[PDB]
Amino acid sequence: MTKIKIVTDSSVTIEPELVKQLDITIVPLSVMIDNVVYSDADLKEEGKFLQLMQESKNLPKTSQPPVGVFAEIFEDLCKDGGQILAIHMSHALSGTVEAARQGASLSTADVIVVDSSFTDQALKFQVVEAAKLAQEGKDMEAILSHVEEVKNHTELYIGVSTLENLVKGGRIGRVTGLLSSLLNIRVVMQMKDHELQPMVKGRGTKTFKKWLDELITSLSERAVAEIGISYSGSDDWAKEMKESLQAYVEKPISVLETGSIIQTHTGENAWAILIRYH
Ligand SMILES: CCCCCCCC/C=C\CCCCCCCC(=O)O
Ligand code: NA
Repeated sequence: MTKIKIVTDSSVTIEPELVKQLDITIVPLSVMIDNVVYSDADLKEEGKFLQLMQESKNLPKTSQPPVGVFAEIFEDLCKDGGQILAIHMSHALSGTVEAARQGASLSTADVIVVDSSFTDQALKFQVVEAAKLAQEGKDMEAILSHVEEVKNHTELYIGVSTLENLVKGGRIGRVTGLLSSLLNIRVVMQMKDHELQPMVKGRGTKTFKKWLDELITSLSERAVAEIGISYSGSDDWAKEMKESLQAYVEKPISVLETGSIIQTHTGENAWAILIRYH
């Protein structure tokens, strides 16, 4: 057969050892910082991108991987005679997945391309479950079906402390019915069917804590398989959320600094709660 090979993009937020252990291939996005282009692959060191974005003259600008890079990576991976499954961030956030579709079509490899409908650790849940099944030698049908199951049992919540990065990066366009006369405000959103749906907005310092208490109430009678927490800036608030959420899931919670691609659009002092239910 040769086992199926899993591909994703560098919007995935994941422990780096897990990438190697499950033979996942990560296609890097890039980001321009004061007119200098960096590969996302060189911005994974804790706090490194944060510090560049804090000091850069210009707001950074993110870029999807080229069609051609996807085609070239798919060609090298299929030399073993295997199929490829590429799982990518939402088409609503990035052209990445369309680039993978074009790349697949240009390559001679047998390549299936799936839109995760998410990013960050929610994309991680799909990718990791795909790679686990791949390495057990499951076929493409079985992998796709289980990955869909993971997706359909996943929720993504995000909190931002400013809207300026979302406005300047354009992804404010995917936020449905948010009215704010202020950019410097705290907002919690749910990413649902490729839209960012606002759940609450507030200037005050308890906006996130109050929202969290409502989340925890709702988790009373859910069976939770995994919780991941991601953050930009310092991890203080993320660690506090972990303390209250860990009681609700057996598996230890991964608390991870999000990547440069997401930090560019969220700004500092953002966070995410990624939940996969049984
Ligand atoms: C703080 C961690 C947040 C994790 C959840 C992110 C949810 C989606 C919201 C904002 C990020 C948007 C990222 C857009 C990247 C585009 C890349 C490109 O094609 O240039
Ligand atoms: Na092909």
